[PDB]
Amino acid sequence: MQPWGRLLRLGAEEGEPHVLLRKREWTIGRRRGCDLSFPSNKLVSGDHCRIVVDEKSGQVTLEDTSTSGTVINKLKVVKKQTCPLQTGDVIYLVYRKNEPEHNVAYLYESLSE
Amino acid sequence: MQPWGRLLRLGAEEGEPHVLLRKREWTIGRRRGCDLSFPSNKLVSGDHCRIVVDEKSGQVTLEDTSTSGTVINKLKVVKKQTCPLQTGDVIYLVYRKNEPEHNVAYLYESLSE
Repeated sequence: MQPWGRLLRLGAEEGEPHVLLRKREWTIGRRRGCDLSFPSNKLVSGDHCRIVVDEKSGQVTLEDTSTSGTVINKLKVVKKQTCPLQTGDVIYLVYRKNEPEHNVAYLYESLSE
Repeated sequence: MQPWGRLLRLGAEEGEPHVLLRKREWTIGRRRGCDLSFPSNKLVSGDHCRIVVDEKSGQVTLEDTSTSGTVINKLKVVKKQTCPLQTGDVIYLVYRKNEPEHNVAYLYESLSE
């Protein structure tokens, strides 16, 4: 299969090693048989999560199979629907991928927790 | 009602003005009657989105009622379920609010689009 994605350790430069995702079901965990494992990290489950690519649509999905869970930083597009808000979130009333100068954004913070 | 939240323009210091959310249904748009309006911005709908607070549970929600839509930066916790992935997302295998030194994270990037 041809390379559909990759992982880079947060904060790494370009001259740093990256992880090539060349399968359909990439496993991550503490166990030895995982494609990406961390044998000495107890905060990571034996089978923590897997990243899968849809053969036809090309949609990539992550499935958590752990005790703790997995956290993802996303840029959710809300169109004519609902979405929960949480302290620390940032709301973009205007978001232009090609004209970032036009971005209009506000950080949301709760006055409780 | 007592202040449940607030908005701060992205990048502002602490000495900058913020928006106090003291209602139940805060409206944002281009129209004049919106609680927060941008009369001269054509990339913003007359009634773009509203932020609402659940009286009992305290859950805050944003509802988009626009032509374009609204973008939100979130930190989604995935536990024993599914979640779509997209270029630019960051995956935290380990995420400790109090011990950030233990964070284990990887930036995900697609090799297509």
